[PDB]
Amino acid sequence: VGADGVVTHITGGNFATSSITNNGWLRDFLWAQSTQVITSYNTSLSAYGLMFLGGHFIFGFSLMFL
Amino acid sequence: MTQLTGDYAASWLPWIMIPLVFYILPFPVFAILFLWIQKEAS
Amino acid sequence: TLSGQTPIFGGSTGGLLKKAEVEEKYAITWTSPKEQVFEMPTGGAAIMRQGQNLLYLARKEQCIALGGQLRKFKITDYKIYRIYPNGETVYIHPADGVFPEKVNQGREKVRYNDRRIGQNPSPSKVKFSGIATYDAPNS
Amino acid sequence: LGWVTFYWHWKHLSIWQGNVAQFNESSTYLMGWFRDYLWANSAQLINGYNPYGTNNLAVWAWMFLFGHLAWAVS
Amino acid sequence: ISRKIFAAHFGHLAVVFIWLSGMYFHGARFSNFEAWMANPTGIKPSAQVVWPIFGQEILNGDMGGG
Amino acid sequence: SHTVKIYDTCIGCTQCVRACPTDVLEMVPWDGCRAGQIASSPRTEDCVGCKRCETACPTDFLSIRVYLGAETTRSMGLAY
Amino acid sequence: HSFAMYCHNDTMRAFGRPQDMFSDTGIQLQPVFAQWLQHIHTMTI
Amino acid sequence: GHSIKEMMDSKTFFGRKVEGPFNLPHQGLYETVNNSLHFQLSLALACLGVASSLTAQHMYSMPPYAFIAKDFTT
Amino acid sequence: IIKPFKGDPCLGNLSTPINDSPLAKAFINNLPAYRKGLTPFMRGLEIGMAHGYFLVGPEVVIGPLRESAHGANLSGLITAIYIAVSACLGISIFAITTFQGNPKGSYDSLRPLRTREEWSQLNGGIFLGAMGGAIFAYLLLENFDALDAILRGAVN
Amino acid sequence: IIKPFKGDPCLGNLSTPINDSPLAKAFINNLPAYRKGLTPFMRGLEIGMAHGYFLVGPEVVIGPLRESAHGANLSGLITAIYIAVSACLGISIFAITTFQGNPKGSYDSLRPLRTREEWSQLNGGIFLGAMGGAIFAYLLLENFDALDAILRGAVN
Amino acid sequence: VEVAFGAADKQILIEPVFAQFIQSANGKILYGFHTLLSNPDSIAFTAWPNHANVWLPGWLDAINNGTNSLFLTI
Amino acid sequence: ATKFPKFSQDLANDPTTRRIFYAIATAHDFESHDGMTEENLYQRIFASHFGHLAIIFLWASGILFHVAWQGNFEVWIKDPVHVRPIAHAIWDAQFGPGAIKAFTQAGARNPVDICYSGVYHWWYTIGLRTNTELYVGALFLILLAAVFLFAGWLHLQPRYRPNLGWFKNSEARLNHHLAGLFGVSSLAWAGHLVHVAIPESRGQHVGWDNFLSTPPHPAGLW
Amino acid sequence: MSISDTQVYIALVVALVPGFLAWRLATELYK
Ligand code: CLA
Ligand code: CLA
Ligand SMILES: CC1=C(/C=C/C(C)=C/C=C/C(C)=C/C=C/C=C(C)/C=C/C=C(C)/C=C/C2=C(C)CCCC2(C)C)C(C)(C)CCC1
Ligand SMILES: CC1=C(/C=C/C(C)=C/C=C/C(C)=C/C=C/C=C(C)/C=C/C=C(C)/C=C/C2=C(C)CCCC2(C)C)C(C)(C)CCC1
Ligand code: SF4
Ligand code: SF4
Ligand SMILES: [Ca+2]
Ligand SMILES: [Ca+2]
Repeated sequence: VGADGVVTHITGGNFATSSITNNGWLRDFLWAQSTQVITSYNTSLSAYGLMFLGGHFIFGFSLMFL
Repeated sequence: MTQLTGDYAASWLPWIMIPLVFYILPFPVFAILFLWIQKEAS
Repeated sequence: TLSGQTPIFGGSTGGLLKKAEVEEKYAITWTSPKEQVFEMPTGGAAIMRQGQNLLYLARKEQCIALGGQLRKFKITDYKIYRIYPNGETVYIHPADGVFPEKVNQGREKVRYNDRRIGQNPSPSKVKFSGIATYDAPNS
Repeated sequence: LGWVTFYWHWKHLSIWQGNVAQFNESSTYLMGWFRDYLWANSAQLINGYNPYGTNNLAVWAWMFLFGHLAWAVS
Repeated sequence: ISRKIFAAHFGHLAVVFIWLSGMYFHGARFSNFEAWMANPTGIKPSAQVVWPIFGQEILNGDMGGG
Repeated sequence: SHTVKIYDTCIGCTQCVRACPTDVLEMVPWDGCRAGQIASSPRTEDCVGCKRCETACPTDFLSIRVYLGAETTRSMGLAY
Repeated sequence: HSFAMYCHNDTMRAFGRPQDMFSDTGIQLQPVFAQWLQHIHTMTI
Repeated sequence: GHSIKEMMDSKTFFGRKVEGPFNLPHQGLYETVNNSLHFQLSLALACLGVASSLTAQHMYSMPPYAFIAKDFTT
Repeated sequence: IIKPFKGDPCLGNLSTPINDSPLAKAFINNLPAYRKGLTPFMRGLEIGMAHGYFLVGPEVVIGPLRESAHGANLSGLITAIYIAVSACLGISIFAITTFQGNPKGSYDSLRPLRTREEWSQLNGGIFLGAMGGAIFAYLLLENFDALDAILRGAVN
Repeated sequence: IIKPFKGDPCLGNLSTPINDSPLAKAFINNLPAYRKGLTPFMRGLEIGMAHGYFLVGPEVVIGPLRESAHGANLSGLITAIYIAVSACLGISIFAITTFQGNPKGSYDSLRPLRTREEWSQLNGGIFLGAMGGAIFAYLLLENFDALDAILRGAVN
Repeated sequence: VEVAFGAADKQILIEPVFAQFIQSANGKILYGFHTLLSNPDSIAFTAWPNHANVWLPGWLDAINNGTNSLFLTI
Repeated sequence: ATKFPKFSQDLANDPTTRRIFYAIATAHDFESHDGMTEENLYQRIFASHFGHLAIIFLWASGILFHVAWQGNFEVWIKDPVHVRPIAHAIWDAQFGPGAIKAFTQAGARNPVDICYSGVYHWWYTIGLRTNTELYVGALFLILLAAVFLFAGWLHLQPRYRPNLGWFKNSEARLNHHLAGLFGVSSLAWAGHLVHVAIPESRGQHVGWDNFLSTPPHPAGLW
Repeated sequence: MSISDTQVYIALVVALVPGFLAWRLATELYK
């Protein structure tokens, strides 16, 4: 909140218009909000970028047994 | 534009061939293709 | 034929369907010296009577899953029939009166191969022939 | 062939865009395969139809999502 | 059976208390609970510092207040 | 309508007959065992195909097979 | 009626028909019984 | 000409007594390939999935068609 | 109380307040699919007319033509023509293919149409039923501005 | 090859590739005049609808009213009413007058409608058939400017 | 983990020096193995008894131009 | 006890819905069909290769017909780098106005598809320059697909079915597939390149009424 | 210069020749 009273949200009213198509969940939620875990190398969020990619391993690894 | 036109020759021909082979003819075709699948032998 | 009183069962949903009226239907028949309660193969629980019992089942695996239950109630006298819709009651279990676990005489070696299992012929021996490789009249 | 044609595409998408030093420095670890190839190049694809419009990739943005449905239903 | 159930709950409750004494000990010795209680807006909540080996001290990001 | 063949490696332990849920197998007399028995399958039209007789055979590379063939209404277990 | 209405909206948005899909601007599906409980729990203070 | 049935069973190499082609027993392989329609089909798909990789590995490096190098998507 | 289905505890149904009520038994057995003493054409003519009448509904107000008025009622009628041609296609296809030696079992209720002359007569009913109803609800929708007036006294 | 008609060399026909093919026998014996297992109403309802649909054709584009648009489709419908009233008049007149002791011969194929209750049911089919088809092709022709738009995406 | 933990210089980078030798044995003069069609004083470049490599000066203009996909930089 | 599938009688008496699906994925396995010998085996392999070659020649005649009719091969051939090819046209009657406009690309007056197959670059190289040589090549492949549907019908007639000794003639098939199928038809393609594709890449137009007079070389035929 | 209006109709009747001959083959292979 600023010094007038209006609120600028984190994604900005994005759920009302774009969460009704599941291309909007792909583009506006999974692609657009993972710019903090993709570009999290060389920084202090570096372990979250490794657990993100170590997570995708164990899912695809699960499909050997399933 | 706001309409499906055709600059090519015989542009009336997709106007009838696209409803024909996709939603007018297949339910006849799926009827004929069902009458020999479930046809009895004697 | 068949006769007996049905057990006290309050109706179910896993019972007979339109197959039992049109194709075939099975009937197990036992007698009980007690008013005991057993588990139905069609889901639930029923109280068998003290006389001749009679229960209509839909397929033969339901009768012998029930027949394997009565043998734990020390009831080993059950007869399983198979009722075609024209009324023809054949009698199928136990066929000779004796249970198929213990041996009786006069019974035949039916579907028996006189070889080891590992010396069945190759499927290229029986190519473009009517027989399969496990029929194989040589040995 | 999702490793052959992922490497044909990214080696050539770095030559055609001139950025040959993008593949040559970030294909040696699996984050750059995920950040610079999959996440980066799907920007112009999933925007085949935004809430504000629709371009000529609106059928490739739909087939891309028809193919996630056919994969998941498998 | 029920004596095995009752005695295994006690060994489970003695496992929660190990973990609950690890959350209060990490807030005691390895945290900025002093700096966070003074300013709960600018200082970020942090426990669980990381050892200086294998170059993983890049995960020790700045939490406000040194 | 499956095909339950029985080979001469049998030992007459009657374990396949007790494991059959549909009474396909039965014990007939024989000469090549100490029990003097061998299994036979006269009610192979009642073969439900479930291969539970095959898990009970203790002879190595078992003496009974179920060859899953042309399945019918009583060889598929349909109560409807 | 929950997922294939996300595939109806996904096809109308790609077709360039944003007035035909289940939006707040197109075919509105309002939570009538859940917008009413938000009205009750602020009129009972 | 050559008889393929003779090339399988030939056990004489200028007076020597080799077991066949490359001193390896290839006898009975003529009537194994010729009667099997799956031996002939597997050899024809292995030799067509090499010519289909070789199509792909060569047509991007040595393009045979006019201005197909400057059409990046085809 | 819930007793077994018509006194048979071995049958796979229950004699429940929904299927064996006095009310819901006298409502289901008086619907035209089950009403006693009807020719199969009059069964299908009443089943069809109740279906052509409502099936033009969901396309003239939320269809692709809802923004106009004269073209909205065409796209709702054209829908119910195609729903009821392809459904009355599927029951001529049903009776050709299920009556070949197994007339729904020669050996029974909830399906009292077991003859193939009782089904070819039914298919003629549902066709002329579901397109009299599709036109009656089309003539009551393209003439809605003239029917709002006679149901409000605006025609004096 | 052309063999005699069903093995009889004395009968006056030939078993020719046109009448005794596999294809043209399975097309003619599946037309609604010859399809097996149809009530005579459903024979006539399908025969009629295929005829009311095209008979409005040759009068709305080369008739006397072709210069207009709304009056063209009336003169094409009015034609197919009069063609199909006077044809379904002529087959009630046919069955009254040929079923009096000679039911197309009591003693046979290509004419399987030999009963006079199988012909009075047929006449009810061709009437309601050839005027459902005459209206469906009338409602698809007076609404042609609204159907050119929905088959070209002009309605968004 | 090395790029994630800051030290991108601690990556194990094996230079593929056996397939960089193939390009340098066909005409790619970028690496500098300087052998066998990268060395113009060789037996394979000149073909000393006949000198009939009429294909060769046109080929080396293709492999050493950096605008085609013929033997890309490895 | 149904008629379908007619090739296996152990599946026609299936009482379940397994009969439909297992008759799809067994219909081409001719070696397991009921009542088949080895001579009748090969004569249905042989006559279904004919019905498969006709699918290839009708598919290649749908590439040519749809860029002669709906493509821009006359427009693309004048600036083949700065214009996109056209595969065919769009007739999806449920487009909105935002998808008619978005798909009206590459200088078309209708919605179209940009061809990513590369057949425009193939026909520019081998010497096709107009939309009529594409059309009469599409009408020829229709008729070429008709002589392969007719040949497949021919070799099931009992006077024309080959015997098992002809199918197992492995040395005579290798002679004609190397010399005739791979040798002559690669000799013939060097005939097209020398006569048509090389002179049409140099400006002069060589067609069917032109190739018998103008030789492809000034030192020609000698 | 695209093809004429008649050349489309010429192609539709030429392709009835492999449309009918595809039916002669599909039934001689005995579906
Ligand atoms: C010269 C005579 C001749 C010719 C032209 C053919 C032609 C053909 N035959 Mg036949 N055949 C012949 C004689 C001939 N045959 C004889 C005498 C016999 C008696 C034994 C047979 C027995 C026979 C049978 C049983 C069958 C055929 C079949 C075929 C067809 C193959 C299908 C196809 O698309 O091929 C391929 C088409 C190409 C254009 C080849 C290009 C693709 C290849 C894979 C790449 C070539 C590149 C090369 C190999 C690369 C390496 C070169 C090397 C120097 C490095 C084809 C049209 C099949 C058929 O009926 O189809 C209808 C089949 O079932 N033939
Ligand atoms: C097999 C190649 C092939 C393919 C993939 C297509 C594909 C297409 N055509 Mg077609 N067409 C073809 C050959 C082909 N064509 C030939 C040779 C002709 C000349 C007669 C035509 C004449 C034609 C016209 C007039 C039109 C199309 C149109 C179309 C489009 C929609 C389909 C449709 O409604 O029309 C129906 C298709 C036909 C009337 C003829 C197709 C039948 C061909 C001859 C053979 C295909 C059968 C195939 C071999 C079956 C095997 C596959 C099976 C085993 C699964 C579609 C992209 C429409 C369009 O332009 O869209 C905008 C359009 O109206 N085509
Ligand atoms: C369950 C129930 C319910 C419901 C019901 C419903 C669901 C409804 C409905 C309804 C409906 C849905 C109705 C309808 C109808 C109809 C009609 C009334 C019709 C008609 C018609 C006509 C009259 C036609 C005519 C014609 C012809 C014949 C042809 C020519 C043309 C014309 C058009 C003239 C309730 C809860 C309420 C209660 C009770 C029970
Ligand atoms: C020989 C042949 C041929 C031909 C065919 C033809 C001749 C055609 C046609 C056609 C036609 C000619 C068709 C038709 C149709 C129709 C329809 C589709 C109908 C309808 C209808 C309806 C739906 C109606 C309705 C209604 C009613 C009932 C009443 C009320 C009103 C209304 C209107 C609603 C060819 C060569 C091609 C091929 C094959 C063989
Ligand atoms: S099959 Fe098993 S149970 Fe039967 S005789 Fe052999 S070993 Fe005994
Ligand atoms: S398949 Fe089942 S029913 Fe048949 S013999 Fe084996 S265990 Fe018994
Ligand atoms: Ca709309
Ligand atoms: Ca006039």
